[PDB]
This record gives sequence, structure tokens and C-alpha cells, in this order.
Amino acid sequence: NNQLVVRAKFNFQQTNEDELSFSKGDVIHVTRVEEGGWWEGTLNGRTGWFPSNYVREVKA
Amino acid sequence: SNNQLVVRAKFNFQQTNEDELSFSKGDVIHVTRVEEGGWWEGTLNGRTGWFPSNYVREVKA
Amino acid sequence: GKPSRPPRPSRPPPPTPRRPA
Repeated sequence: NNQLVVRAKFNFQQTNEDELSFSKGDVIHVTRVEEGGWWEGTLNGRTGWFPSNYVREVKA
Repeated sequence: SNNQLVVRAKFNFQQTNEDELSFSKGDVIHVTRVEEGGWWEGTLNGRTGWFPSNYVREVKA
Repeated sequence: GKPSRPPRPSRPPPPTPRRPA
């Protein structure tokens, strides 16, 4: 199945478990896209929201 | 002595490095630097760092 | 078992990290 993946440009730290922490270089599998500056995705066993402009589209 | 601005966190913010300031909604932050660009600097509970300027509201002196 | 997760955080996202001149 085709999938959207993005790579973290900057670090981000969750404020709760509905948000996704990551480090620069992490590859995240996108699960939801919405207007407003927040996307949702999965990294290494967790799923949560994160700032869309902290990541860049790449290919799986 | 010198006047100092005070702000209160509107939202939670979690620092990603030691140059950023973590806080919970409601925390009272003493501002040390204001600049254009989305980030201000302040002190909280013995820590200093930058935080999103849109994440705080002013306190009337 | 794909759970039902909540909407976007109601707050605005933090800006990209500070990068002074």
C-alpha cells in the first residue's frame, strides 16, 4: 500500500500522549492531514499530532 | 530594580534543548528578551530559555 | 484495532525553532 512519509527537520517534544515527539532525522508515517499547522503520524510504535512545518516529505 | 515584563503561559510547551524554556499552562514567566521572529526569552523556577511568544499572555502590573 | 484518535490540538503549533542572524 502507498504511504506518505515525512522526515523531521527539527526536534519536537509532545505535551501529552496525543502528540508525537521526534528528533531531527526521524521518519514518520503520516496518518492524518488537516489545515491549521498540525499533522498526525506514527513513529516507532506511537501515533500523535505534530507541527507540519517541522517535517519534509520524503519517499518510503 | 529595572522594570521587567511578566507573562503567563496560555498553553503547555516542552523544550527540545537547553536553550528553550518548558512550562505548563498557568506558569508565570519573567521576560528577559523580546524580539520579532516568534520567540521570546524568560525565566521560570531557576531556568532561562526561549519560548513561543504566541504561547503566553500579559499580566497587568 | 485502529483506535479513534482526537482532533488536532486546539492550540496553534509552536513556530520553527529560533535562528538568529
